[PDB]
Amino acid sequence: ALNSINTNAGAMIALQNLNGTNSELTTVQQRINTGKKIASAKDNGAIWATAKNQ
Amino acid sequence: ALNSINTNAGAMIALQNLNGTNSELTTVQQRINTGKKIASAKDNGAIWATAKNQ
Amino acid sequence: ALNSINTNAGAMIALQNLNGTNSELTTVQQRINTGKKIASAKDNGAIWATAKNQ
Amino acid sequence: SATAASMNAVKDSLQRGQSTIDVALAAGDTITDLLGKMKEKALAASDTSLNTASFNALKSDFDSLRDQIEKAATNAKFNGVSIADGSTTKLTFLANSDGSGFTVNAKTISLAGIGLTTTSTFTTAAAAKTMIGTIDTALQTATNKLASLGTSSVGLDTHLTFVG
Amino acid sequence: KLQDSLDAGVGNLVDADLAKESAKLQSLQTKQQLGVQALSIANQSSSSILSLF
Amino acid sequence: KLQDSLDAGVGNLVDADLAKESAKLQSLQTKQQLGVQALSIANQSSSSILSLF
Repeated sequence: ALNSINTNAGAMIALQNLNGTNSELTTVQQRINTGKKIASAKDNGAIWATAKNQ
Repeated sequence: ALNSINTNAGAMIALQNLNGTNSELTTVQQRINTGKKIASAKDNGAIWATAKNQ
Repeated sequence: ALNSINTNAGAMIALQNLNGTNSELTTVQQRINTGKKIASAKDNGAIWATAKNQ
Repeated sequence: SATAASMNAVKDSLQRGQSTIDVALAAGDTITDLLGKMKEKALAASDTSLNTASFNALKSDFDSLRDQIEKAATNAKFNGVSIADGSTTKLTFLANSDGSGFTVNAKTISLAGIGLTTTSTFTTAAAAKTMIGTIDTALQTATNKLASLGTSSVGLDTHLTFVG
Repeated sequence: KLQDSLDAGVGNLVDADLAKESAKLQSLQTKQQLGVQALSIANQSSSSILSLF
Repeated sequence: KLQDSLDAGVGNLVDADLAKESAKLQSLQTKQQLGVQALSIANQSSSSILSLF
């Protein structure tokens, strides 16, 4: 309503973008800790299985 | 929850990978100190027993 | 955009030049380890084949 | 607004599904390492120039590692429900505020699941030649099942974001 | 020779390039600090209604 | 001659190749220093929540 005192979409959208950035930071920190792109089976299943077998 | 102040999985996973690297370093330092792959009976039981008897 | 917080070309270009220098260092270290310009068949195929046959 | 409250109810189930799949993946990584080591042992024992007293040591190593795989497989339960032991055929989580489900099939990785067959060894230097291939097939199918589990986990994450 | 080649190949498959993650990490830390300041700016909306009454 | 051969054989069985451990050791020291810096980076999460209030 642009004057509503019960809600505001700006805060929700700002929250969503902040959480997106936090998830990206999680991924990069994982990449740094392990030293490789595909560490677990969640990153990429096909390539992970291939590397294990190889 | 990505905003939880009581826990974070990133720290736990970073800890686990750090401990893995530390264990690998223990093994390599053992290899350097003793000068051989199978030093004790924990490395490889079959080959260790064979070498003793031989 | 010169103020963008999501990207910067300077870091990418610096990375590219650093990787170029690293590849050159790889080549020189190979030259030092083996003691010769054409060691494998990747250096120069024609001259390598000639030297083998000769 | 009742429906928004229901979405709030759905997100926790999606998160619980993620957690169970992580436990399964950890156990699976341990199992794949053990299978690699078992292949190495069987390959080493397939040699016909070997003494009579080294074959027994390699066999006992093999047996220990198989028992290890079994323990590692049956312990991978979160909240009493698991998708790696082989207890149930599939797990269904909430995905919609009206009850429609997200289905995750079960990918058994226990000794029976990968065809290894517990209390299965090699008594002579010839059964090892086939145990090599048996362990190769076992490792292949185990890695395939773990890749499928990882894919399902990524799917759960994406749908959770969308629900938010 | 073959074992060395296989190890190098597996590494080629699943190894990262840390130089890119460093840049991305710096950009993301800046972006998160900025997103926090942006959220804090957006929060203080509707605070002006009190002055009207 | 036989005793010399037996000693050489036992060494062939259970001797290491130190050249590989040197490389692995260097890589592991670098990797541990890196894992420590990574853990320290991950620790400082959730520190931004204070600025929100």
